[PDB]
Amino acid sequence: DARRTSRNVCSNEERKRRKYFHMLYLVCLMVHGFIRNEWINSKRLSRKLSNLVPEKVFELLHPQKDEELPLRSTRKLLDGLKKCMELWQKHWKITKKYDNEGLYMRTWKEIEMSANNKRKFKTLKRSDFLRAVSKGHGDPDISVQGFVAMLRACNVNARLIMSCQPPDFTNMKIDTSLNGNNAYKDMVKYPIFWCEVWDKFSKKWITVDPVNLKTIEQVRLHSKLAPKGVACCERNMLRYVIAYDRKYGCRDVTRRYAQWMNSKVRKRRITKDDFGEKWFRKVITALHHRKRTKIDDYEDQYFFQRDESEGIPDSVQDLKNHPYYVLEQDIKQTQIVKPGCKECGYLKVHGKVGKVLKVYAKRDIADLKSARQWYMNGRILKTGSRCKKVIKRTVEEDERLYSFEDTELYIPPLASASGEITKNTFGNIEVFAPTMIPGNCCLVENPVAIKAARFLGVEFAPAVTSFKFERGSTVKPVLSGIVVAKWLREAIETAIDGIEFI
Amino acid sequence: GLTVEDLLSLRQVVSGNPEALAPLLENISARYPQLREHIMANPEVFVSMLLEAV
DNA sequence: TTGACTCAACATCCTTTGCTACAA
DNA sequence: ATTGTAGCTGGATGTTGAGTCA
Repeated sequence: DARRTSRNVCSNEERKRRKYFHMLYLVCLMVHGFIRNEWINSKRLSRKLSNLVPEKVFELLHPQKDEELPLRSTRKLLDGLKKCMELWQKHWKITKKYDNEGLYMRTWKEIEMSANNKRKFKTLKRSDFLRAVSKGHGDPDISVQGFVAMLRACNVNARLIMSCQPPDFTNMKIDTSLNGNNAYKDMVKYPIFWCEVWDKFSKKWITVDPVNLKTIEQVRLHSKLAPKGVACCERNMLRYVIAYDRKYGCRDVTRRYAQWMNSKVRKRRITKDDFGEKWFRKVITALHHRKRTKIDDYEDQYFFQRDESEGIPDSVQDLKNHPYYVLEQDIKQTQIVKPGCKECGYLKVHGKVGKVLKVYAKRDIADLKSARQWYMNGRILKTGSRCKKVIKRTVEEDERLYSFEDTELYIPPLASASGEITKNTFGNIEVFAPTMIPGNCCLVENPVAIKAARFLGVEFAPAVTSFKFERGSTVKPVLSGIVVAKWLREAIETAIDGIEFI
Repeated sequence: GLTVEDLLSLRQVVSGNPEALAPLLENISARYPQLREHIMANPEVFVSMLLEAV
């Protein structure tokens, strides 16, 4: 209807489909960067590109170590890199426009209709790439890739950098139209691929774009390569800047290029929740084919500091779900400020003169749970524990809340000689945590473990492992299996396996 | 758990024609319902697959 | 050209072991 | 036939985009 498009919010089904498609697409792009990084290492190619760099210039790329003042060496490195940029302009004799948005971000609408029309595709094999780089023919992406290849030929530690642009799974719109005005010029304003070079003298990665922006920079807080402006970020949303090195390393290097990694960028990454964090780590590990170096340590120290100095964000939206900070007003009803702590900063609220909000570090916020809630985590309360907060409930009711320190690990009683378990009022044992299994016992989870145990006539207890919440008006216990004594495990497992004969 | 034909295309697009991802990925995932669940739980497996047969 | 609002329509989290009426 | 079962969770809190305003 009209109210559907007025909303401009897609279904929940679409949300999930976009999230999955985002991942799939990301993985493919990251794998593409891995493979392309191999090609760049090509031996047949490097012997050819080496000859583009005069001896005089080669020396500048490998300056003498300067004791008194290492800066002078950095200076000489940068000068070498500059001359390399210059003669690369000379080498690359024909530049092509991107035929269709290159590797910039596509819209969902574009992706939906891409399946619609079968387009002709000129295949690019590994050899074609090499031939194109040596002859100096191709779009801007192929150009920088060629450039990284030249630097490596000169035995400099040059990374290929890829800014991955999967479609934005945060974009929940139905209609995902773009402004056509100066569409191309804005799209190519910042590059997708560039280069980074290690400086052993100052111990930092130097940023190099010899193709698009034609600069060399030593990034502290600001980078000329991070896209800026609403227009530009419609085809270039910086969230996964990946570095590939000579020795087949793969590092997420976004921290360098995002001024607001923790507040803005984080929100737009698959990494924004615990599952996606682990998921992304899995992709990286899969592309990271080398051992850790001292260089990794230096870059991590750089990243650790960039994290320390981003600080509190300027705006309320950017503090929604931040990994380090919370607004006073966003502290959950079930949380308290740790004794002796206060705000760690303030936020000027845009729109109201002198209006200010108190900002807390999350390390100073404590999570509380009720007695029942702790039991669901296999915990009971200590003797003479006092509750830290009291809160309302449902059909009200005053539930008391306790801190982790007021709690103890629940240890259940052992099974008897005959294998008898002590069970609750319904004749079952509650097992919400490994901890909740008796020491001389084991948990066997199987749709037929009960039928089995009854058939052997042995001593057991049905295991309530969780609760299914359902329609009607009624909660239900999930009896997902069995707790038996340890010495009866294989008997049980044999019967289960032979359930059809019972 | 793909065919010979699709795995060939996928590797070729990923390696030398990533501009052609969108329709290929649109097509493939519509014909392989399981893939969704595979990528989500086992992305590394998928990765090494693509890195193979070269 | 900005971000903090409000609005409204969903989505997601937290709940954590029934009750009544009636056909056979 | 005095048992077997069809039918009757939400309520507080968070996320999303449009729109308006200063």
